[PDB]
Amino acid sequence: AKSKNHTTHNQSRKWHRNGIKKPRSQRYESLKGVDPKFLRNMRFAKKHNKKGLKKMQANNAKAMAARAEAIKALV
Amino acid sequence: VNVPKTRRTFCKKCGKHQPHKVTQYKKGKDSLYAQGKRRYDRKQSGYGGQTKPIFRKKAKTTKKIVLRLECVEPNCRSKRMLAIKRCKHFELGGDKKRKGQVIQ
Amino acid sequence: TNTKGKRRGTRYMFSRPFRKHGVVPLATYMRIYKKGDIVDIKGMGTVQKGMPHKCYHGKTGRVYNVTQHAVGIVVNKQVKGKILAKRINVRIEHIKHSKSRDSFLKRVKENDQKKKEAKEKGTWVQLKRQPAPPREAHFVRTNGKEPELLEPIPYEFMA
RNA sequence: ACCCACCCGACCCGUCUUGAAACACGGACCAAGGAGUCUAACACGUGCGCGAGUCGGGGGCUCGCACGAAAGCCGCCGUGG
RNA sequence: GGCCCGUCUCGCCCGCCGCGCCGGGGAGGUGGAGCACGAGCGCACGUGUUAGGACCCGAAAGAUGGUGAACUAUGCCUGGGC
RNA sequence: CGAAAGACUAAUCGAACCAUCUAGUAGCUGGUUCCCUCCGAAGUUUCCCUCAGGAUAGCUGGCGCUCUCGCACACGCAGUUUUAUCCGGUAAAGCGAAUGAUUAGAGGUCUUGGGGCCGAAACGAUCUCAACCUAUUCUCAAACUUUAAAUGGGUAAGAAGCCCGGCUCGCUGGCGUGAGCCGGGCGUGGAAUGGAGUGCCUAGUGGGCCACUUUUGGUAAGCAGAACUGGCGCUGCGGGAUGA
RNA sequence: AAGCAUCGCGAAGGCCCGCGGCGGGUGUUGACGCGAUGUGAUUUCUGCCCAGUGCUCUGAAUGUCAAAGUGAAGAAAUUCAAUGAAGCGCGGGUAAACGGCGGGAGUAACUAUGACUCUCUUAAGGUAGCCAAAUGCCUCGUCAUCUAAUUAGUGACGCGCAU
RNA sequence: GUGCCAGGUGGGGAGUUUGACUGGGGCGGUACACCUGUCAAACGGUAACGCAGGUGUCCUAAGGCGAGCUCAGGGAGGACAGAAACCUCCCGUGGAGCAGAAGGGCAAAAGCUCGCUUGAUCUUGAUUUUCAGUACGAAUACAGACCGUGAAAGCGGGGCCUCACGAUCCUUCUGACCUUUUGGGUUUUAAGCAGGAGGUGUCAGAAAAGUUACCACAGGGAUAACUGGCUUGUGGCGGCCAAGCGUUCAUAGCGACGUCGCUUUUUGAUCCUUCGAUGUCGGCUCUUCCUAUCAUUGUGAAGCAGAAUUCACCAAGCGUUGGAU
RNA sequence: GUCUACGGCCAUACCACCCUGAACGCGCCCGAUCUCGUCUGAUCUCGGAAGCUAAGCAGGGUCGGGCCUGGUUAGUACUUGGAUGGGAGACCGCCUGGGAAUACCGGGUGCUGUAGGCUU
RNA sequence: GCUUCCGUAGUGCAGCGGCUAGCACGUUAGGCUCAUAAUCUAAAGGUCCUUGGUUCGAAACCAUCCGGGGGCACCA
RNA sequence: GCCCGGAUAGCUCAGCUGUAGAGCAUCAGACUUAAAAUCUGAGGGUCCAGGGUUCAAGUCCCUGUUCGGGCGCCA
RNA sequence: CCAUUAAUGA
Ligand SMILES: [Mg+2]
Ligand SMILES: [Mg+2]
Ligand SMILES: [Mg+2]
Ligand SMILES: [Mg+2]
Ligand SMILES: [Mg+2]
Ligand SMILES: [Mg+2]
Ligand SMILES: [Mg+2]
Ligand SMILES: [Mg+2]
Ligand SMILES: [Mg+2]
Ligand SMILES: [Mg+2]
Ligand SMILES: [Mg+2]
Ligand SMILES: [Mg+2]
Ligand SMILES: [Mg+2]
Ligand SMILES: [Mg+2]
Ligand SMILES: [Mg+2]
Ligand SMILES: [Mg+2]
Ligand SMILES: [Mg+2]
Ligand SMILES: [Mg+2]
Ligand SMILES: [Mg+2]
Ligand SMILES: [Mg+2]
Ligand SMILES: [Mg+2]
Ligand SMILES: [Mg+2]
Ligand SMILES: [Mg+2]
Ligand SMILES: [Mg+2]
Ligand SMILES: [Mg+2]
Ligand SMILES: [Mg+2]
Ligand SMILES: [Mg+2]
Ligand SMILES: [Mg+2]
Ligand SMILES: [Mg+2]
Ligand SMILES: [Mg+2]
Ligand SMILES: [Mg+2]
Ligand SMILES: [Mg+2]
Ligand SMILES: [Mg+2]
Ligand SMILES: [Mg+2]
Ligand SMILES: [Mg+2]
Ligand SMILES: [Mg+2]
Ligand SMILES: [Mg+2]
Ligand SMILES: [Mg+2]
Ligand SMILES: [Mg+2]
Ligand SMILES: [Mg+2]
Ligand SMILES: [Mg+2]
Ligand SMILES: [Mg+2]
Ligand SMILES: [Mg+2]
Ligand SMILES: [Mg+2]
Ligand SMILES: [Mg+2]
Ligand SMILES: [Mg+2]
Ligand SMILES: [Mg+2]
Ligand SMILES: [Mg+2]
Ligand SMILES: [Mg+2]
Ligand SMILES: [Mg+2]
Ligand SMILES: [Mg+2]
Ligand SMILES: [Zn+2]
Repeated sequence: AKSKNHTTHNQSRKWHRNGIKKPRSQRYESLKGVDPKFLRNMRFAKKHNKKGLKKMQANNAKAMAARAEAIKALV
Repeated sequence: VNVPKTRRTFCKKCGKHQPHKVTQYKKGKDSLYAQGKRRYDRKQSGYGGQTKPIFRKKAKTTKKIVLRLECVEPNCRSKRMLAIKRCKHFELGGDKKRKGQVIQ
Repeated sequence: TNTKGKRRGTRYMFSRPFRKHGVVPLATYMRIYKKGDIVDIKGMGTVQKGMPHKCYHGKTGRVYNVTQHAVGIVVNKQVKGKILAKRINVRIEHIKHSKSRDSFLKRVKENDQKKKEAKEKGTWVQLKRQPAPPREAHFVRTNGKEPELLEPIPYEFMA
């Protein structure tokens, strides 16, 4: 009582019926697999980004003043 | 195979590489008062023949040998099992094979 | 059935080409790689640790992790019904740079330059690509002479 | 719509099967019966009430029960899920 | 990113009715069916998976309790025949 | 119980008959009851004392959700092609290139030896073959290859992209790097066609067969087993007289 | 089936029934008896082998050997040690118990064979007889005879797959 | 002797088992868990009881560093010493060696010889490989420590890479001033957490001998024994060439070394129909058909003088016997 | 033009033979007390400078071998898709598109980075 | 068919890769004995079946072919 | 897995710390007129291998290899 | 206590 062992006959048709997809590419991909010391220290950098907010806001205000002087000299 | 009786390797309690005394691990007595042993004793007591299977399909030819690593430095006395691959010949201090010698 | 080994049928894939055996050259060791670089994979038979699997030989992915002397890469594997973006750690010597992005970057730079140019001028210049057009009808000249008459050759048995 | 005549088509239904009209199986004909139901545990979807609540199980109070062994109610309105 | 619990590593600080093999806290890995200003409960309907006789009809079997030596098998008792 | 045949034990005997457990179990056969509409398969992966069966993916149906709009004004997706960029080691071809086989001449005491002839012998003249060399020549190789296609396989063809200015780092650090946060400025990103993404349940199936091309075993087969694709199965219709 | 030959038993026994009991059959019986076997009248003969599987005999000369009991430790559960019955091992017998009865080498005035001697696995190696049988694949063996013709029949031979 | 425990014996008796794949099943093998080259059709994947094979080991170094050299082979030389003993020079892309089967890889190595060593140590995750994207085994970069080596760069958490191996439950050992031992406290003990081991070779893992011709049941033409169907290796039959046989003379009659075809009158090969049955061999009787013609009718050729006999054509009309076994 | 030290590409660079090297170099060379390791200062290490382009090395040449790149081979072999094309088959022809490799015949025989010299 | 065994003087055979292919039964001497039987030792004794291959060297190791011989082939 | 024993000359057997003995066989010698038989001599010991108390061990004990027997069975 | 045998013709 022998039988048929293995084939791939109707399989490509079955696979292309439901539309073989590219994987779900998303913006801001995950960090699973990145090396742990560099994940550790980017976590420290994201922890200490809140330090220096007054310097960042003041320098952004001076950059707005610089763009205002530039558009005043241009217009 | 051949292993020595001393091995400078890691110790869990100290946290450093110390020399350990190497010997061979053997099985102990079942002590007759374990939970599964007393469960099997009560399940075997009475009629019913035998209630649990006897394995009789042995296919291996050797065992994974286990070294019992015991620390040499006092006040620690740490022991640790270390398994090596399957071998049917095994010895300690066994004839360091003397490279550069006539084989006759 | 066959066997399920890791290097089953890699006699020509994970081998070195002719008269290119020996010491791996050192610039190949000291390529640099950043995150997001488009990278193709070609296996090398000399360096054997960190070797990718034979189903990635010739595949191209993007880099997600850069370790000390290896590179992690997100490649695309079609597992029979779907394409999976899966992450493999491949050592440096099995890795080149893919120049499929370089022509795109030079075209982006050329389009940015040709967009900054002729913006204050007011002219609209076509920036897209365009395939091979019809061959722009012309005159085929000859200097008095006639075309050479071709003749079907008579048959004669070679062997 | 009853019968007959002509032209073309037209092998006997169900099933096992890759393949049945089969020299594969069941089958004279007709009337009646005849085969996916019920309980419990779940899972998902849907309809309704209330909403960080929800449900009254079980029990008790009202009607002597035609309709009823229905319905209504509970410092038990939450013991408990 | 942040927080809770289990486990691991590096170190310090605080408190007492009993100053201890006391109790609590920090930073960073990792496991969880977690939190991150709820969504469940109750009833009814449909489908699917089960346990039950389980869509219907079907065995060769096994066990329990009884009935038969009017046929036949053999032993005994009493008669008959060649 | 048997002068022994597993014979007889009420037409029942290799364990009688009646009743009950019992509607015992069965992956095994047979059957399964109204109409219309819409959609619509698989005999394949893996595991199982699994090969007549299940589970799991795949194929399928239903229930939906999230968005876009031929109402003067489209992001994305492909059994498609092109533009660049890599991968091969198959067909072919080669072995005057390597490995293995293998044909025959020619020139050279490489170098010995055996049947040999002139010689007590001699690399002293003649040639022979086993293993020698040098350029040649003939035929090959699924488990050979310097080369090496056609058909294929991945990538990129933009807003999730460039160009600037500044903070953070406990990583690395001669200064520096690298990564992460902010703020600002620039839109038709090759051809043609598509309206897309996503979550639950979920039946049936898990015996296949045939044909162009490639190909294994076999003398061959309406034989057995494979690769791509299309059909029959599930499908009528015109033709091949009949007919998968 | 008669004949033949074994085995057990002297009654608190042998064989057996029975859920049970000072239970029951043989037994209203007593080795010329009862129970269990093999072979199958008369005549003649019944060869060799106890290695194996059985059965059976004794043995503090004894390897293994459970429960109960004995001694030692501890707070005890528990552990250890000695002792350690029957039976298995060891040693005799037993084949009218089951059964088995092959190879190798040397060796005789033609060749051939071996009257004779040694060894093996495992203990001897098929004795007296018999046969192409109801028992022999080759095979329809070879010879004689019965026939015109005989894969049949009978009588001889033995090399007998496998008496 | 009885009552209750303990040990031996026990098919007298009871229950149950006696794997799977398979060109039917048993026997023969493992294609049952793995690895290489090919099949395989230039990504991957891909089958058969397709081919050649190999494995359940081995290694205190054959693991990890650092240093110095080059291997196999050939030529030339040198007392014994020749073709192979030992010394030297030159050529020497690997034609050697790396434990094994094969493939790939490697020349101041990954080989040989030395010096030191135990990264073959402990603890979290992530990923690849068969894959369902689940395990196990193997591997890949990293992270924290502790180390070895080297002058350092660095390398190493087993073997130059591809195989050398194993769930639940139970047992054993190791570790924490770890938790519980259910009224509280101590101790023995026991149960927990984690790691390693004792193994399931039918290798994702039952504990398992046969016979049935006294057999039974549910099924299968998923699958054989008959016939029918495809093919014709084999059996039988007919040509092509022509070295020779024939006193000379290939072809009157034959015909080697080769090669092309027919038949289902033999056996093979397959499993397409039939297992809710198609009565399974011979002999007797009886009818019809084919020609690949033994004889008869008509002919041609002979190594046809006559007789007798061979080759060939038209041709199945009519015949093809009686018996011993 | 050129060399040294470290190189990238890794024969257009290698291999065999011949010729030429002024200067700075690079080496050959002279010894073994110190550091160092061998049977041997041959190698390695150390301390130097009397000679030298003899050698390495650099450049050039060979109707050189090899290597790199082209033509021929050849639109040949092969090959995607198609036909109710041929042929008993084996295979072959056409449409449609791509398209090799030998032998054979030409050209070439290393470019370049960093730092420092020489030809002042 | 499959697994095999052996091809060595006229004959039964033997042969550790390096021998002058041991040796016996025959044929032919010869010694000895009074002459004979047995001898204790010698000569004329080999198509290593055949072909091809490795090794320095082959009967010995491998591959094919050619002759004699042993055993397996089960149910319907 | 535990316990009880053995491993010797080419072959078969004894032998307890102070040159391992016998028998079968090989080659020789001896007796007898000669042969068979008998007697004697020589060769041959990895005491399965190693380690340990000891001055010396095969002998007393363990570690690896076989030949056995008796017990007991949980993955 | 053990002790077997001496080839044919002259
Ligand atoms: Mg199947
Ligand atoms: Mg009991
Ligand atoms: Mg069926
Ligand atoms: Mg169907
Ligand atoms: Mg069918
Ligand atoms: Mg039908
Ligand atoms: Mg029919
Ligand atoms: Mg049926
Ligand atoms: Mg009927
Ligand atoms: Mg009705
Ligand atoms: Mg469900
Ligand atoms: Mg709901
Ligand atoms: Mg509850
Ligand atoms: Mg029913
Ligand atoms: Mg049901
Ligand atoms: Mg029933
Ligand atoms: Mg039963
Ligand atoms: Mg019978
Ligand atoms: Mg429809
Ligand atoms: Mg089944
Ligand atoms: Mg290939
Ligand atoms: Mg080819
Ligand atoms: Mg089915
Ligand atoms: Mg079939
Ligand atoms: Mg008897
Ligand atoms: Mg007898
Ligand atoms: Mg006996
Ligand atoms: Mg006899
Ligand atoms: Mg007769
Ligand atoms: Mg007779
Ligand atoms: Mg039984
Ligand atoms: Mg049964
Ligand atoms: Mg089967
Ligand atoms: Mg392919
Ligand atoms: Mg080195
Ligand atoms: Mg580390
Ligand atoms: Mg190594
Ligand atoms: Mg019978
Ligand atoms: Mg039978
Ligand atoms: Mg069939
Ligand atoms: Mg037939
Ligand atoms: Mg034929
Ligand atoms: Mg002639
Ligand atoms: Mg009938
Ligand atoms: Mg009929
Ligand atoms: Mg005719
Ligand atoms: Mg007759
Ligand atoms: Mg010197
Ligand atoms: Mg010079
Ligand atoms: Mg010069
Ligand atoms: Mg040239
Ligand atoms: Zn320690």
